[PDB]
Amino acid sequence: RVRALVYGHHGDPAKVVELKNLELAAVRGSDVRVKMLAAPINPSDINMIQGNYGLLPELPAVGGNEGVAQVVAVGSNVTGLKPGDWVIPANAGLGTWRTEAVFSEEALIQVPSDIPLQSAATLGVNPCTAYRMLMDFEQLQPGDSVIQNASNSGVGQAVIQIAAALGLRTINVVRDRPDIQKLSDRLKSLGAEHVITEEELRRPEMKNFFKDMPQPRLALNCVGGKSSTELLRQLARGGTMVTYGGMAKQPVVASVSLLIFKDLKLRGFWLSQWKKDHSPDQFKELILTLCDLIRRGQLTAPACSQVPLQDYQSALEASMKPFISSKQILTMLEHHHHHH
Amino acid sequence: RVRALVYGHHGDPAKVVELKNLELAAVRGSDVRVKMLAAPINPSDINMIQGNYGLLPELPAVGGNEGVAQVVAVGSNVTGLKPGDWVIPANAGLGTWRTEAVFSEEALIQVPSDIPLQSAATLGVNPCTAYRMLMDFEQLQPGDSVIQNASNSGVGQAVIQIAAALGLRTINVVRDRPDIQKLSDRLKSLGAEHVITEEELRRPEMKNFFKDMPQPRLALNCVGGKSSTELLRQLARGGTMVTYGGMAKQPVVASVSLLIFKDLKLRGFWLSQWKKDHSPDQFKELILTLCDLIRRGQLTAPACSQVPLQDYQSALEASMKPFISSKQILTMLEHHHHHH
Ligand SMILES: [Cl-]
Ligand SMILES: [Cl-]
Ligand SMILES: [Cl-]
Ligand SMILES: [Cl-]
Ligand SMILES: [Cl-]
Ligand SMILES: [Cl-]
Ligand SMILES: [Cl-]
Repeated sequence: RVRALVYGHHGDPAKVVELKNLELAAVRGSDVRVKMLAAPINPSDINMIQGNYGLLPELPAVGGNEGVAQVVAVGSNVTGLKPGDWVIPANAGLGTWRTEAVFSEEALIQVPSDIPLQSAATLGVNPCTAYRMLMDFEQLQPGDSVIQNASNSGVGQAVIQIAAALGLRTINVVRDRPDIQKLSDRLKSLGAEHVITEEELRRPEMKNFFKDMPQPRLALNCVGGKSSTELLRQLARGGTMVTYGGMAKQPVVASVSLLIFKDLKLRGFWLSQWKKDHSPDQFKELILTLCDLIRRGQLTAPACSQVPLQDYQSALEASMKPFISSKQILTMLEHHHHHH
Repeated sequence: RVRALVYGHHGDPAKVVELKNLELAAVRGSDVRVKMLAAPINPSDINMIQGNYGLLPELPAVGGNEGVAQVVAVGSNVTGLKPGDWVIPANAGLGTWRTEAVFSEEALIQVPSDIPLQSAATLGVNPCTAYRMLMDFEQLQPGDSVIQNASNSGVGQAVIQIAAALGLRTINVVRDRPDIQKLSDRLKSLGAEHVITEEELRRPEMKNFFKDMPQPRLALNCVGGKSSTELLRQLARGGTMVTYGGMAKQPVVASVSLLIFKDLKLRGFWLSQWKKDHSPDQFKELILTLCDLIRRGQLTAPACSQVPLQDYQSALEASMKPFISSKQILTMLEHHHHHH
């Protein structure tokens, strides 16, 4: 009776993902039966399906790496999860775009159920990525600056909020658009100090434009090409640019002068590798940290369009969009307002 | 009575460098009068004159940053240099392409005069750069591998020798040429384990071609563009590519997959900054290290064309060449064999 979004081959998700009926496994001693409640469509999910990603589950595969589920049944040896608990995947690759599944308890992390459901559904990827990038590369103190691009993305909005919660001052690059003023005010209300366009970023002058803030030692990039070079250019001598997303045909470009004379560092960050390298308990501590930020009103989930699993086609469609209408989240529960 | 190579404006060294007659300063309390013996033409010297470099001495300026000189006279307060001592600049910017000069003793580092003159003349830049890059980024142990490009360059040959002296195993990329076999044997006799072309490097297969050696954790780059990407591709997960030279129009290009999934690091190295950041004593210790490698027969100076200061025009000409005939060194002493 399980309904799932399964791809049999790599390609355009719009074309290769289909809604199939699977049957449930048996609940072994250390297994957990879950009912998925919600699961976002994230760039990494799209890349997995397209076949350009560092982790590519065996085909045919279930789409999605992130989501929150409710524990329904547990195996005879399990003492640390109970019916009713909320859980999220311990790492990528699990396949979250479905109604029900049976997972080893070690594959799951309990999340408090007092936070909003949509927050739990999106806690495990974007906020974790943001927090990790802010902590793991440069030691930042209150008053220090951070610059990033794609600032309106899931990670970008989480960086704004978490950076603000850390007392950091953000310069947030976005793409040029007609409703820039509205976007700017919105990001500022999440805590952004300044919001600038890629066009502004490219100006020679702009490097020393915001006189009343320190040069950033950390830059967060997911765009690449010339844009990534312009982000680099904004760094203080010895600073680091961390790349956490992008495209195959838009490599990161670093001028020889910036590497040599400005002693800049280029790094990557991959949350799945972090999770692989660390214990479930260490990931749980990160989750609890973020849960506290949520309860303290220091982190809130972005604007989301809830789409029933059945209408997944339109949800995929929307997340492909260059200027993404609004984040898409697949929901397996009926809400107070029906969505046809 | 001083003869010097002086540029009044930035441009093609072939065009903007001229041989002028200067007069000597007075020897103050902490000053030293030196007679230059030899000075190489290095890429950094060319970049200074072209006006694309991180350090650009005030114009009109004397060409050259490297050389060895003999101390002739010293100021009344100097107790640590004596007539007859060999000296080299403590850092870049000094102006070494001339017959005589007066320098603050703090601007100079004594070098033992038991090593060959041409070695002393070239010790301060290329071997230092090689050694520093091998030590300062990845902790390499005997048996570990290093990959580099422009392996036939001054730095490249020094890396081969110093890496060999450290018990490291080198993969040495060079440009495709008709006399590749000869070049390969030559680099192997300096200690290179393998010598491959840029063409070979670009082959997908070649990444796991040398079965009997470990993947390198360190890559040394001075080429940029696609070549730099192909060098990166050879690194072990978590490895570092250090860039120490290149051109403005050939930035380093790093694919998103390599940064993210392979967790590669890109860095720069600038010897002048190292020297600025460290004490003269720390630079002297590096020099003594390299002097020991020389006396131990573990480091030898590359093949050099000695050119009198007067014939500097042809020396500049030769060092511009894409495939540099052979390294050019300006000499201020007559040798056993006259050079018209
Ligand atoms: Cl952007
Ligand atoms: Cl602003
Ligand atoms: Cl680093
Ligand atoms: Cl993940
Ligand atoms: Cl090469
Ligand atoms: Cl070989
Ligand atoms: Cl130097």
